[PDB]
Amino acid sequence: MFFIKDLSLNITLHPSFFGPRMKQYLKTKLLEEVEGSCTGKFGYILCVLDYDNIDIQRGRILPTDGSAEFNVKYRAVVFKPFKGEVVDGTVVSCSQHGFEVQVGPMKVFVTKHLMPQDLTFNAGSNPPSYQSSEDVITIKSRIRVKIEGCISQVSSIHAIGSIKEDYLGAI
Amino acid sequence: RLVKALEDIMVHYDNTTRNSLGNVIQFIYGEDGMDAAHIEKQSLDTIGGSDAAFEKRYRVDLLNTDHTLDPSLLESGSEILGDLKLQVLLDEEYKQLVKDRKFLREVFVDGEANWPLPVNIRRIIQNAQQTFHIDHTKPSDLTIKDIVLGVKDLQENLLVLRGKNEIIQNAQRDAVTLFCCLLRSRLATRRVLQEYRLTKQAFDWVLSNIEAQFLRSVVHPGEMVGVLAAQSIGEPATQMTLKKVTSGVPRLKEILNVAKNMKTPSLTVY
Amino acid sequence: AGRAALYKEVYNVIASDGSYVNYRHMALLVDVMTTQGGLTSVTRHGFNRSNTGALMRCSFEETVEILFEAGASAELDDCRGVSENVILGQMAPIGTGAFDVMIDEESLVKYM
Amino acid sequence: IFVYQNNITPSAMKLVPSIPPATIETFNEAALVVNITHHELVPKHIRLSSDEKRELLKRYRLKESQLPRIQRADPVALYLGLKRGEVVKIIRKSETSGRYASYRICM
Amino acid sequence: VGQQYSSAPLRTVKEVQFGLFSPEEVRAISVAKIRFPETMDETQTRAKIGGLNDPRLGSIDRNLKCQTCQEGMNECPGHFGHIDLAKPVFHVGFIAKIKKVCECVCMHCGKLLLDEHNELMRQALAIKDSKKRFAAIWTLCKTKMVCETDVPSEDDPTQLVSRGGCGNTQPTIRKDGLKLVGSWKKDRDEPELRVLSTEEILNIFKHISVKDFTSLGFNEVFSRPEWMILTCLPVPPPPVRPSISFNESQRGEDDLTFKLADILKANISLETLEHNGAPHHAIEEAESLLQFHVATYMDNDIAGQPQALQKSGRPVKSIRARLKGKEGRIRGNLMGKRVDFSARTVISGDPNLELDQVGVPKSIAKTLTYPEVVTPYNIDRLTQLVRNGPNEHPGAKYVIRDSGDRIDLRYSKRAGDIQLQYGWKVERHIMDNDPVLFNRQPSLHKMSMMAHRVKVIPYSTFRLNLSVTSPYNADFDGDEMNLHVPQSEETRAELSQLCAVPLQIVSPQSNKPCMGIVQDTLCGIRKLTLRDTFIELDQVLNMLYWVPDWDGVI
Amino acid sequence: TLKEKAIPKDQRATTPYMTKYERARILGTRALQISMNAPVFVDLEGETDPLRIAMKELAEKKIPLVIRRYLPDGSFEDWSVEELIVDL
Amino acid sequence: VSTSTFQTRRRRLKKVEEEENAATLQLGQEFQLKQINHQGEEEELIALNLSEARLVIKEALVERRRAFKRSQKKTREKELESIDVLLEQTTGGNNKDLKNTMQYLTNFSRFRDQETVGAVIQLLKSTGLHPFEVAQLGSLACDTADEAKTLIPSLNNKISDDELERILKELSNLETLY
Amino acid sequence: LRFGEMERDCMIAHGAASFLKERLMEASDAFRVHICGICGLMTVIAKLNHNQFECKGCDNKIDIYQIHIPYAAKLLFQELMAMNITPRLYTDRSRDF
RNA sequence: UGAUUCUCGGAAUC
Ligand SMILES: [Mg+2]
Ligand SMILES: [Zn+2]
Ligand SMILES: [Zn+2]
Ligand SMILES: [Zn+2]
Repeated sequence: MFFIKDLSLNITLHPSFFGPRMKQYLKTKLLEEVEGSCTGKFGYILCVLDYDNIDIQRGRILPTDGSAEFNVKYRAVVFKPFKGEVVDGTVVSCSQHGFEVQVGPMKVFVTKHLMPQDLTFNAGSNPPSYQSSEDVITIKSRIRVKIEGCISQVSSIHAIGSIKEDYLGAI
Repeated sequence: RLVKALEDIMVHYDNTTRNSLGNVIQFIYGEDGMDAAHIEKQSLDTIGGSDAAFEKRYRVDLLNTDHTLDPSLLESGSEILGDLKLQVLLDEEYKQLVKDRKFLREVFVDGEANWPLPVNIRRIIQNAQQTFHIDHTKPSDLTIKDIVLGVKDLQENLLVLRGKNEIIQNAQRDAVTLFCCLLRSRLATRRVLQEYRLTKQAFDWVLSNIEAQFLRSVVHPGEMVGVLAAQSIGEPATQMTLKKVTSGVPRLKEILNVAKNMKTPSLTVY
Repeated sequence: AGRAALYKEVYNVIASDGSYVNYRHMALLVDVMTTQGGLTSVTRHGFNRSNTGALMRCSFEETVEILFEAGASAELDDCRGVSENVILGQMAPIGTGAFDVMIDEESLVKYM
Repeated sequence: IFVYQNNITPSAMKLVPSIPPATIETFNEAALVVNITHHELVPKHIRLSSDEKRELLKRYRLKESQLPRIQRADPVALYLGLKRGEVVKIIRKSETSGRYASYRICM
Repeated sequence: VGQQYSSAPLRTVKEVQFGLFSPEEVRAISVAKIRFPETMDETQTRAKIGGLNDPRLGSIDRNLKCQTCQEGMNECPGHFGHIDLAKPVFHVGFIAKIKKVCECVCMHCGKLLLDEHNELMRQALAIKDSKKRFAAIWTLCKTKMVCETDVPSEDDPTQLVSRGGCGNTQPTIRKDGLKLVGSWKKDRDEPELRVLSTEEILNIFKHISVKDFTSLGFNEVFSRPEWMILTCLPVPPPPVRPSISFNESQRGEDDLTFKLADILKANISLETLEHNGAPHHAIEEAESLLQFHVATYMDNDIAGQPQALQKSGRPVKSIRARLKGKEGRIRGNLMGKRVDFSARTVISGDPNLELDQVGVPKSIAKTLTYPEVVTPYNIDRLTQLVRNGPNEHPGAKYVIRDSGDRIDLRYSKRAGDIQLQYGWKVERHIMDNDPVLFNRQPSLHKMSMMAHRVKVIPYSTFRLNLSVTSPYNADFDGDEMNLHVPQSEETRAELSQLCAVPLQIVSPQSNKPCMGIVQDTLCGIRKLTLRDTFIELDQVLNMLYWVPDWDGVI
Repeated sequence: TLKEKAIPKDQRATTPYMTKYERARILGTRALQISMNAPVFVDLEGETDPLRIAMKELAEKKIPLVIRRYLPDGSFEDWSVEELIVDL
Repeated sequence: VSTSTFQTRRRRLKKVEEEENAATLQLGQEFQLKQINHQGEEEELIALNLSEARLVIKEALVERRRAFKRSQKKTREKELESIDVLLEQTTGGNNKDLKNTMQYLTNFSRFRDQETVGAVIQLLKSTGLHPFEVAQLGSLACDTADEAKTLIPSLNNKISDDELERILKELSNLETLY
Repeated sequence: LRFGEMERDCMIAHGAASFLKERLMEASDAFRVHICGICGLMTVIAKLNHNQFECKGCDNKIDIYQIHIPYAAKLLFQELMAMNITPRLYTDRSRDF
């Protein structure tokens, strides 16, 4: 599931930082504008590998202010869920409408009606939970869900998944 | 109009004149690649004059008592008389100065020897003169090999186009051709030593400059030639305040329109 | 031999005035008119109908009419024309902008 | 090559381009009385091999269409008998530099 | 420029893709319907009815609102609206083509009238050139007026091959006003004339083959013949047809904002006849009306006279008129604009300024400014100019900090205070030696515009040096000249490095100098020359003191 | 395309000299940067004018810039202030 | 500002064919089997399975702490603490995601050795299987060829039940302990 | 004062690129509009506050550029659109050459 | 021509 996609970002550097340790401030800002990003087209940008060999190429000077623009080519580790994918994470919150599991940087939620019937919701519980014949799901409980659909937004991606198929539940 | 017609035209970094499509309009701006600003009406001495006066001026014969350089001119004068290996380069030169004379009488059938040309040589020497306080008395110290070899050597650096091949390097000879003639016309052995007594130093200097002055007189890639050429013609047109044909202003209008029924159709038959 | 006449003629119009223009200009024009094929005129009839961009031919005599059949023929403009960038408000590929300038971060450390 | 005296019937001429590869050209007598090429004003042109041409292009970084064109019916074009696509090299005198090398493709 | 930061990346335009609008896109784009023909008045109650201008579209009255797009006027380009016509109309300009196109295809089926099968045709189909293809195509098939169902192929003129079908004769067409009519010939005799309803034409164009589009100078993505006929009408937003409010209780609606009102009116009346007592052909007298107003709104200077004059006799500037050369957007507002940082007065000669200098009156030096960027190289010199106020000469009038905000030096209760911050900009007065561009229209030279060194001086004239006269081709018989002030460090550079007068001394138009010595100095230099002329000590000493570069050696 | 639009440092054809436009623009640009509070690579012998400093930086060829000379067809040549001869 | 990918697709106006996302091995056009490497060469998509990823990250996250000091002169619950530091030294710190990615990626990891994870890869990479499946098989503990061909429905016909079972066995084997 | 056509022409002859561009822009119109990275239009509904960008119809929110052009030009285009003609603004080349 | 000033037309200037 996780990926290592080849990306490239364009940064406009102000003449100010046209010093000797520029390559440095260039890189440094790349990392401030990438690691932690989130697109619907790349999902979660998590980390730039091979720091030492980032390519800056020659930047060209814009023409009204000194600012030079470099097309920084790099490579890094990303992860964007998919519909019909199967991953397992740890549940975090849980209410009368379901629990929300946390696969990585992301958060997948499961409807009270996307699980099995012989699994109810226990209100008078501490912490809040869902009981079964032999199973009991709450906070720390490790689940394994099937991501039904994804909805990208802002700088995060949410998705709803089910546990009504087979081999889906606790572990 | 003239302006909107040539807006986009400019000399590109290859030294070709093109527009916005990149259509070649002239392969070398002005059939020579020289920036208008660096040109003065010089005179091609090789053209004018009688066949007789020509010989007396450029002919050097090391195998003759009366047609050799007088040892009062060159240091190694006497010790040069008769030398056969020198009379080969000495003759090789002359055959050229004459191929020149014939060539110029084909480009300029008028005989008009005064034309615009980059690098003013007349001055470049004069300054060489009184810069080395050269006395018209004592003898030079240029070998004949010194002169003729260094001249043929100069023509090698007068680069207009740079190209690493035949097609291009062939154009080179072309765009330069005319200049060179003027160059050999003023740096022929007899002339260099008898007309303007140069020293070894004086010479090496005049050469160095011609070269440098030339490379400065090349057109700069970026020059918006179109607009320039445009204005340059449409301006001397507003200075027009006015053998019986169709004059000027109405005529110019006539021409640019490519009008079929011109007022004066005329036609001169020889 | 036509170009030869066209030029010769244009020259004789500037010369009958006793003035003087350096070949090159008369030549350039005599050429812009000639290259394309025959005698392309310098009017809304000739030159302003070539392959030059739309926005360019557009700034001279036909304006709207030209723009119209320019969207009808779904034309594409390079933005290579001078006029092009003047309308757009961008430095045009002319002298000062006939090239690009860049900070060679390499030599930018050998200088200190 | 065929030399008509006063004219060929329009019924006739519509039979020239019907036998490829080989090709044919029609010339008038009164149009060949004098050779135009010998005119003070006309510079000498020269055909180019599909080699010297494919070279010229590559040597100037040119696309076929950016090259100065010459009429297929051009007086001189017929004299040498050009063909849509062929390239001529025109060499003429020049008051700025001895000789100038200009090329003309054919439309 | 435009003010306010935007996280949008910025780029320069590199290509212009021209095309025609698809009636559907016109809706996609549109942010307002536009069903009412009035301006606003929610029944006199000033505002804007969700009818015309601002049914969501752009705004007026200095109010953020623009579909929360806020920003208020400045920053918010207009927001196109649309207006679903009742029936399809031509495009005043495309009419010539819509026509020529019909003469190229047949009705009923909608396909070419010359296939690869006809040879003279093939040849035209190799002419890669949208303009010359459609210009050869038309000349060929404008003549054949019968949709041939069978033609003699590349073989025997005895064997007939087939293709499409229905030879329905093709009527020749001619133009009349804003409508196309044609005659169909029947043999046996006499013609049969009828008007080609838009709805019909449009239809025949939709069917036209995708590869037919192409062969006939068009484009499947950007310009499909079927678009030269208007279904939906893009309604330009306020900034294109701004009003002009004379305070409050007054109108001022632009010219355009009226023909929309008219187009809108003559549309609603049409519909009210197609869903009511439809006297069938008393409608085309009100449909020919819509074809008119929507023809006018774009073009008003047609052949079939009717000028469509606004109530007053005033012609009504059509959109085309706004663009039309000279004084019009293209040639008038884009190829040439009015600029800021300029000045113009009267010129007078002065034999006391180096060639490249130019005298600027203190009046103007204190008016024109130059943005200098507070650097430690001048933080001092600058804080001085700032305190100096905008009244004494060597001073300044505006200080702008990083926080994109302008401090007005002649009012700000802190005018005398202010410490500067590296990176701040301080607009100062033009000072001695600020390269400027000087010129005298009509400009037909490189020379008519040269860079000079500013020399501030008393008295209200541009004091230029004599020798630099003939280049601008000016005299002092009451002549005026323009001066423009550079604005970016790299700009001045261009003036001073290429434009400067000392550079323009040798002119490329005649490969010879263009400035010399005239009048007095010329006349006097001849007298002073002569063998006859001699001068004695006491004076030959004052003359030596006048050549600024004299080595001090008598 | 291109690294394909980038002619090699060898095989370079253009003029070994700097065009007045380049020079004019390099000075301009550099000035604009020096003025922007950019770093100065020479000894400001007391200089305080940017377009002045640029003329100095350009006189010891200590200007870290590279001119990209585009050709009529897109492919280009790259030259540095350091290389280019500054005759003018 | 944003960030682009090495692949210039010519979007000519009609942007209307946005396929769906499903483990029908149909991932956004951005992750086709054949993508382009900066060098300009084609290269097979890069699929990381949990843990194998925890290593790629941890590896560069480390060799960064090194080059971050070259220019400074001029066991399960145990690695939870050891990696929380390698972050607060070579990360933005405000990248609350990567913090969560390393916990999740360090908890549900199925291996500890760069040797073990090496064999896993060597093994799974002789199937002819798509990198996404290949990934999934490494990060999800399967016992049956049914538990597999059901939690990774793109398999179904690509490999016999026994085969995938053999490989499923070999995994629970190399599967390092805790 | 006016910097009309003829004034332009001279600056073009001088080769003073930057300057010409400066008279036309900073010292006059100069404006900042937004475009759809897809249909070369100005639809773009940038709220420049909550960063929202959209452009329904083309339906975007991810591919959007910002450009600087003379307001008289923004106008030129808008007028052409109201005449039903599409002037596309593309920030990159695809026809090559 | 181009520009300016006048006051959508007229006037003026070189
Ligand atoms: Mg006067
Ligand atoms: Zn708005
Ligand atoms: Zn039919
Ligand atoms: Zn859009």
